[PDB]
Amino acid sequence: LRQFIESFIQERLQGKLDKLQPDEDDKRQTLLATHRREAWLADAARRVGQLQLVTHTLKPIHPDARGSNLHSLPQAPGQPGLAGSHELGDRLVSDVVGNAAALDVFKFLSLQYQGKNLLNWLTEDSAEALQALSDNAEQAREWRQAFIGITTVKGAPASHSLAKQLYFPLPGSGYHLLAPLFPTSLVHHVHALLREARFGDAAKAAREARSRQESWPHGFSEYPNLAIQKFGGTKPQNISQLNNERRGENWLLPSLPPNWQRQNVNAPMRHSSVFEHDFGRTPEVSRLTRTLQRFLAKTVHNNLAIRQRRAQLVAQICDEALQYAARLRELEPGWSATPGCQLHDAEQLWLDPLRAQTDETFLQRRLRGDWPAEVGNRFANWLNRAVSSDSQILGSPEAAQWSQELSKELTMFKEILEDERD
Amino acid sequence: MKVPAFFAANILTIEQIIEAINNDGSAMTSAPEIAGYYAWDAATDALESENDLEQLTEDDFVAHLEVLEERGAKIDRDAAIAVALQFQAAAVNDLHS
Amino acid sequence: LSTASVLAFERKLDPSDALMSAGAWAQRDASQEWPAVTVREKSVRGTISNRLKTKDRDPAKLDASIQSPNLQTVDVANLPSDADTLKVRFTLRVLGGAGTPSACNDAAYRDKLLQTVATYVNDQGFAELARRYAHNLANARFLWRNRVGAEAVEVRINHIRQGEVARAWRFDALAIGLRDFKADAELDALAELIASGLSGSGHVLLEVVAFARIGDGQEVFPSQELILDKGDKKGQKSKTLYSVRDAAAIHSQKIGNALRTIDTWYPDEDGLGPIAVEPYGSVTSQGKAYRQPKQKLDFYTLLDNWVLRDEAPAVEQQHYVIANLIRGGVFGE
Amino acid sequence: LSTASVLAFERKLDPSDALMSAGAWAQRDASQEWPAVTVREKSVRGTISNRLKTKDRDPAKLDASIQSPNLQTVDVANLPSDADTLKVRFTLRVLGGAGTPSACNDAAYRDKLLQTVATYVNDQGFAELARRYAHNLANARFLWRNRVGAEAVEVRINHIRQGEVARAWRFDALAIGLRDFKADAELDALAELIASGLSGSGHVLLEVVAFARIGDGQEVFPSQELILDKGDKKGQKSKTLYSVRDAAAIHSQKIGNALRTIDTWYPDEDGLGPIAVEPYGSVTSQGKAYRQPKQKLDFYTLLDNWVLRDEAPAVEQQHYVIANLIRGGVFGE
Amino acid sequence: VTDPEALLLLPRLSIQNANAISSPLTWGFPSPGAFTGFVHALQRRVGISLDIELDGVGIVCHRFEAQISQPAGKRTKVFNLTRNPLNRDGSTAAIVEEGRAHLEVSLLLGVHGDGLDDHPAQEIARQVQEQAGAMRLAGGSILPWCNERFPAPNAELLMLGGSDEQRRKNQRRLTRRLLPGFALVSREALLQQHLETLRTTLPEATTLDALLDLCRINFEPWQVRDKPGWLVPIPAGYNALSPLYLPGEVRNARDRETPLRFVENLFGLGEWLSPHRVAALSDLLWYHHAEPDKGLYRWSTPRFV
Repeated sequence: LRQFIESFIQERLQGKLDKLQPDEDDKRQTLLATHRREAWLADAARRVGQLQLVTHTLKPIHPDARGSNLHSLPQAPGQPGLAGSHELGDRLVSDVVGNAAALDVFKFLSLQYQGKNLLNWLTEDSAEALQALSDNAEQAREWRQAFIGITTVKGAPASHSLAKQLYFPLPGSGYHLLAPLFPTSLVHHVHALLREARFGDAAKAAREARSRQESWPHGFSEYPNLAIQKFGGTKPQNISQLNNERRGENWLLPSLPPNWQRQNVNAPMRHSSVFEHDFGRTPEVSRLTRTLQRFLAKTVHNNLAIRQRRAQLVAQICDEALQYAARLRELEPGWSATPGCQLHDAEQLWLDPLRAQTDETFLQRRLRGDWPAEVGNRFANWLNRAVSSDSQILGSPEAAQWSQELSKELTMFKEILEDERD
Repeated sequence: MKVPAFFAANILTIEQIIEAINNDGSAMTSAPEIAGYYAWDAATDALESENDLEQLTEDDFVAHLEVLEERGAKIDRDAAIAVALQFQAAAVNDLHS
Repeated sequence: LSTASVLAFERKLDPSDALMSAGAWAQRDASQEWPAVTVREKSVRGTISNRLKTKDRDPAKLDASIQSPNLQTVDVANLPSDADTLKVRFTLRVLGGAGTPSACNDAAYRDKLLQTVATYVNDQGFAELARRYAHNLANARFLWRNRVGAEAVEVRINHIRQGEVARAWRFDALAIGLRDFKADAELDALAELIASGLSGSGHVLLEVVAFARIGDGQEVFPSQELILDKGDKKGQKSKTLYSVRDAAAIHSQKIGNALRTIDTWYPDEDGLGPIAVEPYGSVTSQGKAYRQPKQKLDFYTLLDNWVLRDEAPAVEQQHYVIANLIRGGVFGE
Repeated sequence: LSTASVLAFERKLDPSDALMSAGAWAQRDASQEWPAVTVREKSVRGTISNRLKTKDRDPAKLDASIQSPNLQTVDVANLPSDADTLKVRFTLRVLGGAGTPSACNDAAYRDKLLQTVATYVNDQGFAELARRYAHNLANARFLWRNRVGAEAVEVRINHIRQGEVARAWRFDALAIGLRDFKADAELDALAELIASGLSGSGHVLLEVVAFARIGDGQEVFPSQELILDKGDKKGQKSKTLYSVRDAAAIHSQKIGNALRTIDTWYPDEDGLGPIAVEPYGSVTSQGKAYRQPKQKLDFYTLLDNWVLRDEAPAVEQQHYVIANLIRGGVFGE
Repeated sequence: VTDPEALLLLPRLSIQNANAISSPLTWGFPSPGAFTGFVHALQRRVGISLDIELDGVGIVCHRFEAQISQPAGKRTKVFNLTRNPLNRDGSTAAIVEEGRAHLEVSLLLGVHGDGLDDHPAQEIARQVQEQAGAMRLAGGSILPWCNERFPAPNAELLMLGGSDEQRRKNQRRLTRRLLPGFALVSREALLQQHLETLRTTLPEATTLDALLDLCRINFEPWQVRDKPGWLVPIPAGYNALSPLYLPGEVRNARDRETPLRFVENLFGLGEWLSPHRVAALSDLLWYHHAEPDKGLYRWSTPRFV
């Protein structure tokens, strides 16, 4: 293992003593090799207290805030609906924060786990070469007084003004001000997931079969709306270790409400469109109806989950029309009947502008409103048209159950529809 | 003391640094003093209390200079280190009056 | 006795986005219906006209350099071909409680600070600063490039306490000097409105609307948005513009820059005029920072003298210290 | 003692997008409300005509590909079948104050620049340049291909001091030449209008309207846009045009390219017509760059010799250095 | 988690330049901890003067406009930054990245105090909105109204008394004024459900959210895996990684009279819902709750099911 130590140093010979300068080789050819037997292992003995290994770093919050980079791991929370870096356990890539001109010391102390375990035993296996390591004999006692010290943290509880210190209120008590850190290992575990789950060996395999349509059982992922957050800017390796796949980026997961990048310039209704009457024929509704058509209503082989998922699906459409109603109601005060009316009866009565007034000359209906249900029945006549084709459902009571699904959702729909005019 | 010219321009990125030394630097500057000032600027930022500018040797100038070599950016070793020592020597005459 | 290791201040004079819409001059009175200036894409082919290296500029590859011209899809915002007046509006509010920090370690430092700020106001209120902030609402400083070359610029500063307008102001921004801070009857009526807002608590809401005769179909300048990493050199949308709800608009931090361009107390040169109030007072257009620590006119160097060791600066420099407390900031150890 | 690392000049002579609309000739005041020239599509299939690469020069290789078609959709803009006249309308706004950069690092370089520019102005005004820009409004140089093959071109130039019109100009654009720079009293009366606007003395806003008899149902040419190279089968679209509100339009900088075609001061051969004022003054169609930096006549060599080390260029060449400050640019990259 | 007496409504709060990073992993709509800390700032400023308890908060989010752009050829979307003032030497400034999003939310509240019996209903709603105008919600400003003056007034429903008919017709009046939005709740039980479902392998809790921020195009035994709702990742709270310090032994604190722990974030699951889906609107509230003995500092919607 001494030879395995020194072959690493033979690489450190060959990595550094490679381009001999013809002017200053007198130290570079001669002195640079002489320390590399034992004194280089004593050169790094004074070079332990200049680097630290951290699970959590502070510098991504602001790249100059001097803080306390830490290494501890969370406990189990207790409610298993949560998720943090306590789920990792063994796969911990603790990115060392420190000077770039000394990180080979951490590459040197990586030689504990390489092959043999030897992690917690920097206190034994001292003198000899093969089964021990021959970090040499008399100096195998004051080196371990130093080289263990990179594993522990520098002991100072400190923060900075640029470190996002947050109050948190207590049950019937004062405040703990919480300083959240940046979980580097939890981020780097997701880069190990997302680079694999997008494009790898098996990920490209199922993608190539899309043209082939030859389904061996293996799913492939797809992650829309990822966000790139960069750190360090023009200088990424001056902060925590940003690797060759995490090159100063964080893939961020989207957390967005469904009314994102919607139709901001709201297109009006009452035109020659044959669909846009009572349900909002939009690409967010057309993708929803085909789910009910192509399965879960036509392909029925169960009463537990099949009958269940038909119930909330029309409860979506009962409220999606209400979403469609209020967007058409809001930000359109100048709605009227005169542009393009051929079959749009009572659409002036239901999705009206309230105007804080009535506008009527040869008519009384505009002053008030009672039972706007015929457009809801036409919506209910659309819900019978919403399912495409199913001929084997009429003899079964499934369409009779679906008629009850049609009936129990209009009953909610009519009562909601009252107070816009009642 | 000493000021650059390709820097203090429009806001740069790492990919726009690498394309400069892949050329002969840029207009009004040179590929030595771009990678040299970058190696000095990356070294001078990492200090703890910034009262230790005298602790900046030649070795940590190289360690930041090799970051560009990891991603393209064929540089000159002897030129960029000498430029990085110019800004370092300029950053101590102001410290002593 | 010592500096507080954490100091932070919220900003007062909190503006909003500056939406744009175009219409006809003398139709300003019914300008609640003007259609918004939209952001339009266009392609543009240029040639290379930068400086060249000495390794370059041989006549062989220069002619080959213009054989492959650069192409790019830029964004432009223009008036319609019949309109001639840009309307830019925003809702500035004036919060108040100026000298109160938002975070501070040492309570002994904090009470020493609150006695120092109340020493200022009792000696002289915010009316010196609020006369100066009123000019940047009077002249159209918040129209950065939109002001240049206009026929007439008119600013209509209303006031809001309810749906009813309390008091309306009218101005001519071109007659009001861009470099001078001269008082007036209407300005001092608006100045003491601001100084009453900054002193007491509770916000004093405003509504500033600006008009400018530009031309028919001419170009306006919304704030250019900062794309960090543009992608491949095929699409390559250079010069993206800021737009909110399909209306070309100016960033709030650009409007908020122009309200506080009142540093008339330089050590070196006041020939550039009143520029922005900054700690280590810097100008992005000039490319270098005035008020250096080699001078004794920092924000930090003036603050700890005037707070800890009671070295009060010049009375003019006392106005500079309060103005950084109005814009906010996160301070050191 | 050295050039700044940031030099940026806001452009002067800022035109709008030229709108095209069509009608009949001998309509003077009826030309206010023409129908606009719209952009429409058509199918286009035309066989192989490119130079083969000497590998594809087999009879079996052409005949396999001379049969394989290349169905493409293009955009075209045509006049109506009862209209022979194209009206092209835009607005030009002369700003003035050409010497001042919008941003500069070295104030000593800035003050040296502002004295060197002011050395030009008091010796001789803008009236040499302003006479040359007035001709490019007079003849329809901004009609690039639409001018070629016309009966007669009539250019009407209004000056709108307010919403009303101060003075109207009328020109026969074919009687006024395209290469030489003639002399006329009406051209002078528009020359010192621009000279009064380039010097910042007054305010210049212009309305430029160009009529051109082409023929019934003929083709006009808006500025072509950029298509995205896509690997789509069954053909694609191969030419897109420019229209702001379904009305075929010329870009703003295509007009501005044609206004500054005043440069008759080459090293090589001045008897070839003027071209656009550019640093390393180059023609995209000709494919070569006139005024090579191997000669000491480009903008960057003439500038710093006349600014930093203070030898004047020829007065014949001083107009080119000032004309790059009127177009603006991004100098000192 | 106390059952609210009243339900104060902040009608349409337009929010300029809010934060959008919200966690180290989940970009988008800002954290629900920002909303629960906002109501505690109103309880700091107003609720001790009107003698009321402002604890719960609902999230409606009528409009979300982020300042993002995808670059040319990519499919991921990067952020829009802003300039900063220059350095001491005036060379340039360092780049920090901050997400930025315009926002239009509505906030249900919960009231417990005796000030309902003392002050009238309009006096409660007037003192809150006049305070909440000059404040910040997610690190960004709050904007007033102009040019149509419709959505300005508040609402308040004393949902403690009355028969179940008198609640339910009155409850349908708030769902009118909350209709263009999408209500937000936490689903802590579905994440516990699918971990116990995925036991063919030995996965983790963090490996489940990656299978819920999904387009799992499943190959045929082609097809796309179904979603029972608009499931989305949220930050659930905090989890401490340090022992609990004395107030005066951590350098560079905010104040030197409160204890400190260094924490992580803590990721959970959330679903966006229409307001007519939920039966009782008091189930919609977000309550911060924490046991300080161990390191949990979380927030959730309890009593939801």
